[PDB]
Parts: sequence; C-alpha cells; structure tokens
Amino acid sequence: YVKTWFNQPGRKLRRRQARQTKAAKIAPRPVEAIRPAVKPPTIRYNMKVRAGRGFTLEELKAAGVSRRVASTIGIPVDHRRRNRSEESLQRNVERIKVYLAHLIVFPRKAGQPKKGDATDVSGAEQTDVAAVLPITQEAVEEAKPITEEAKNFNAFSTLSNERAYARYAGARAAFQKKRA
Amino acid sequence: PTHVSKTRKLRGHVWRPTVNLDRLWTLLPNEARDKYLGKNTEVAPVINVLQSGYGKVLGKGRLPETPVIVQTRYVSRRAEEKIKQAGGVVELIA
Amino acid sequence: PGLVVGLNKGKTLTKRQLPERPSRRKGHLSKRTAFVRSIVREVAGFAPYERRVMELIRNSQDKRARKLAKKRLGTLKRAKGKIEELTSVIQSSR
RNA sequence: UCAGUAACGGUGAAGCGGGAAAAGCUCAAAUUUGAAAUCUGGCAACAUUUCUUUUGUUGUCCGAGUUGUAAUUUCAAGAAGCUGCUUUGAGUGUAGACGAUCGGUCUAAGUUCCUUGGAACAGGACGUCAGAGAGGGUGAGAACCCCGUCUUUGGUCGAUUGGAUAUGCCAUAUAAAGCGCUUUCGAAGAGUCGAGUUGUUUGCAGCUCUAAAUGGGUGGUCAUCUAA
RNA sequence: AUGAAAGUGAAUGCAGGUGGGAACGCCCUGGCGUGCACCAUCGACCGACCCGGAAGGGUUUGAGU
RNA sequence: CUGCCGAAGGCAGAAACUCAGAUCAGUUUUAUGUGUAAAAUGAGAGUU
Repeated sequence: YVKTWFNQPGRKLRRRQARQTKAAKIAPRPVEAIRPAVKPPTIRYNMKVRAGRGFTLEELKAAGVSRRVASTIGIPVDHRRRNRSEESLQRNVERIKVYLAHLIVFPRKAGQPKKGDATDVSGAEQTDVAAVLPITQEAVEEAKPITEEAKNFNAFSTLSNERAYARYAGARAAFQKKRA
Repeated sequence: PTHVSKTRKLRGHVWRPTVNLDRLWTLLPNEARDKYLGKNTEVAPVINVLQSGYGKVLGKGRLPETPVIVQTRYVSRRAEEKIKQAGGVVELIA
Repeated sequence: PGLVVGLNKGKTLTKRQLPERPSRRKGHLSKRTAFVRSIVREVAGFAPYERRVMELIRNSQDKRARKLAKKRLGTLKRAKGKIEELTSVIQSSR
C-alpha cells in the first residue's frame, strides 16, 4: 500500500476555489472569525502566543456582549476554556473591544438601527481579521537599568536550595508529622 | 540516469537547548550591538535567551566589559560571576 | 517566588477565582432525591448479602464482615461505603 | 512534525507545535394541573408544485395518549422570585439587479499567378487576418477551403430556479426572549461502573459476583472530566 | 559533551607551550626568522571515579573544550 | 566495442603527506656463530 501525492497541485487549487466560493457566498463578513490570544500549555511553548478556538463566558461578559448574540455577530465561544489569570482576561477582553469598535452591524429588516446596529452601512467591504487584529507575540523586554539588589542576588544558588527543599520535601514532611 | 550506469557497459559480460556567553551578544540585533556595545550607558541591554529558544546558558567564552542583563531559567555556576565580573547581572525569568 | 524550581514553581501572575462549573457538582445529594432514596429503601428492603452483613454486624464479627463485603463488592472503598451505610441503618432500626 | 521516540519482545504510538476546515447542539431525570394545551388516520373544501405526477393548510369525525403527547430545562447551565433596559413573522404577490444549470444561436482573413504532380495541402512570387499561428478534415507539410480556435468570466433566445434589494398584502404581541441580582433550590442515564476468572488484538467479550451520590472516571491530597 | 540516573554540563597561561613542518620574508648554497594544515609531544578546562569539605590532590576515564 | 592496470592456492589498486635519503633488496661480499651486525650492485624510497 502506497500513498502518492500527484494530486497536490489539484488539492491546492480546489482549496483555493473553496475559499473563493466561501468568500463570494458570505462576502459582507470576513472569511475568518475572530480568534482569542492563547498561550500554549507546556514548558517548551509557554513563551509564545497563538490563536485559540474561541473566547470564554467570563471574557464575553466582561466585554459586555452576551454569549447568545456573540455567535450571531461572529464571535466564537469556548465553554471549556477558563481564565486563571487577569492578564489573559483583559488580554482577550481588549481583543473583543477592538473587534467591536471596528465592527459594523447591518440592521435587520432594513427599517431602523434598532439599538445595536450601524446608521451608515454603505461602506461595506470584506477585509480579513488579521489586518485589523494582528495577533502578536509575548512582549520582548527592552533595556532596563541595572538593579542593585538583583546584582547582589547570586542566581542558581537559590535554584539549588529550593531544589534541595523540593527533593527532600517529603523528608522533612515526615520529620514534622512524626515528631508532632 | 540509466544511460550512465554500469549495466550499459556490462552488456555482453553476463527540553533545554543551551547557549554559551560567547554567543549571547549574537542574539541581540545589529542595532542593539551598535548602540550598547563598547560604550558607557546608565541603562543596560537585556538578553532574553528564552525568547530566542534557549533554556540554559553555559560558560564557554569571554565577554566584553559592557554590562548586560541575562534573562534565563537556568544559569551556569561560574558563568554567573562571569557576568558579575563583566558588570552585568543575571535576572532569572520564570 | 516567581521561580522555575520549587514547591511553588512557575510564573507569578494575578490569580483569578474561577466561577463555579455546574458539572463539578455531580455527586451532590439533593434533598428530594435523598427523600426518594429513602422511600425506595423502605419499600424494597436489602439484598441477600446485606442481610448477611446485618447478621455479621449484630454478632459483632466486624473483621469477617468487612472481609466478605470486600469480596462481594471488589474494592475496599466500596466495602467501607457499604459498612457505614448499613451500620447507619442499624441504629435507625434499633 | 513529534519519530522510528516512548513502550513492548522486530513491533511501534500519543501529548505539545505548525497548518487544511470549522458549528454547535438535542433528550430522560422537576405538575400546564385554571383545564392534552400534543399527534397519525377518515371525510370536505382551500390551495401549492421541477409535477394535473409534488407538498401542505383549515374544518369535522374516529383514534393514539395521563403506564405521559405538547411548551420550559441539558450542568456551558438551569429553574423560582426580583429588576428595568433591549429585541421580535417558521408568512403571501409584483419589479429590477445579481449569480448559476440545461439546451437554442452568433463569429478574421487567397483558394490570385508560375513550375512539379493523378491530386498543391509542395516550391517561388504577390497579399491578408491574428484577443484567432491549438487541433482535425479535405486527392502530399493548409492560420487565410471547411469545422473549430480567440473574442467568451459574452451577445442573443427561451425554461428554470438559489439568495438578497425595492414594493404590496396578511399576522395578531393580553405574548415570547436576552441581560444584572438572589432571601431559593438545583432533579443529571444500573446487571451499568467496578472486581476475580477465561478468551481476542490498555480495548473488547463470556461467566461468578455486583456499587455509590461531592459520588464516579482519568493523570502524578492534588489537577482535570461528568460515562453507562 | 558526559553520566546507570538525578544531573552537571569546557580557551588558566597571545583560546597554553615544545619540536618537526607547507609557503613566505630577510639577507649574504646556507643561515635566519616565520609557521598553516597535520603529526608527534605538552598543560589547563568540561564532566563521570576517588579523597577532601568551593579551593586543593590524583597521572583513571570520554572517537570531550 | 576498444584501451590500460591486474591477482589470489592477509593480495592489487586509489587517495593524504613525509625524506633528495643510506631508504630498501627472494642478492652477493666482510665480521661474529642458516642467526645477527657493519662493503658491492640495483632501485627514488615510503608510511596511516
């Protein structure tokens, strides 16, 4: 059994046409939805930022948009993800805020901009999200002045201590519980 | 190419990557080296080997006397006071 | 300590208290289902091996009682879960 | 890609990472109890159609159904009060534009002269078209004889439609829904999980036995999921 | 890079010296410098092994700086 | 198809660099008893 790749240009052309057909069908709105900024879950990749599946309920509520209408206006919602730190919270919150600020909603039934809509909608144009919302990387630290207490601070001497504390943590954990 | 083979004449014949301090200044761009190396500035340049893809920094090479802050998870034993004798400090990143 | 190694190893950030997830709740004992479980209990009775445990406990041979209960169920935690329940029924009957 | 790595004794992954594509949901478990509000079928009209061939609407009768059909709820929650802001059609014709399917139909210029030859579609001379010098046929190598080819992501015919825009008519909201609070409760799947044993390549099956409700599963007291 | 593994994890001395050594230069054939690569030596450093409580001591070790 | 090199009962060739040598010899002399050592003749000899 062998799997040959003689249809690689054909697959590439078909995917491009499918993207083109998708764009033509839903032209008023961007062809890619808004995605949250999310950090990979490992020690090898926790220094980067990538695109998550969707926002969380806490982020949606903090931004002020309900989880019901969020799907309608094009904001994917993830019910599994949870925010364990405010740093991620206001990070995804400001992603939604800039999305909403740049967002224009065509009024339904074309009678009046009922509450949340756009008065002038003639400026419709299909633009990708990445241009308006360019996902970034972790902020690289710029040059800072020398810190004196850090200068006195050795470095890995500490990592040796808390390491030895960690390895023999059960050793003294026993010691206290047995003598108490 | 079959034509240049041997049978055409046989016819009928039957995770923790590491970096040494010699390469620490290489990580900073050319602009940072030009605007911080070899001169005396109150603010010191910072090197983040973690953002460059390095887990630990090891101790092979020398350094110019320009102070520099090294952000890393693990640091080598006498590489620390290699920074300190060079005038910089290793500030450990989490 | 904002450190890579230690009992509190890792980065230091502002921790947020997560909202309560409803699927974490399962296993709780509602008052209505507890009442209904009482009604079926008094209308159905107990299984044959339960009756043997009553006899064993009323004879006060608890070691054999827990041994046979573990043999019947399969796990010590289930055996203990039985024992406390049928002893709890015992003083109610008394 | 991890990776021919972990693992097993030659077999041989998966997590993470980068991409292609993205869309979420529905029940059982709670009383509508001031009202079975639900549904198939028979009969009679009204319709509508890719269609006299399709699909429905209303009225009436019988039946199903209280051993539970409707509405609300599915754990991301949710219900019950409380609150003051916001939102609303499972409709029916007319017109233009915007696409697409089917087939109908439209296309630029030598057959001029001399030699060879059965035949010129060959050679030479004099010319033309080209958004068309791809290909095929014609008595030998034909852009200009013919079909086609470019124009064509188009003009012209008709018949359909798919979605929107403008416009008209019906609907009935005495309602329904979203959001912030609780002085509230929060029902969640059993011969099923699980254990012992035998069999197959943890997973599955046979058999003995057989659960629980902050319980159960998974990973090294903690973390994460909520099966049958 | 080493270690069974946790792990640690490299120019002392021009990134160490000695001799040979290609080529080059200097004169005045040879001598002189000069020394690539490479080869003989050679000390240090990274470790695993041992002693010491990091310094220091081994003449053990790795197709190591 | 032609040419060149060419065995074996650890070989032949290829590449990388020594010394213009006393560097080797299916050899003969000289000395000590077929072994060893230090004149003849021939050859550019070699090392991983």
